[PDB]
Amino acid sequence: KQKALVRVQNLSGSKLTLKTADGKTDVVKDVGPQSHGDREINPVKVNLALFDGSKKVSDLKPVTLARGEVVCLYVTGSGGKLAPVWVKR
Repeated sequence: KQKALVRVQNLSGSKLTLKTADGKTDVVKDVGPQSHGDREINPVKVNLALFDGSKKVSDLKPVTLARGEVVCLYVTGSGGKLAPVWVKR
């Protein structure tokens, strides 16, 4: 493929989304509570950040994507807080 495969894995008990911190533009679509979502994204620098509803949780920062690259963000829940762990496959 000519795009990178990016997944968001919600391992928490709260709805969250992967979007940018430079605007309202998102990164991965179709992500809800206790679930996951996929999105094919151009092989460019993409600003990653974890939001819970309208609340900014963590700034994961710009990452470099490549064609055919498969990655997945694993966000766990603990103590009422979220712990995003970005994993490359």
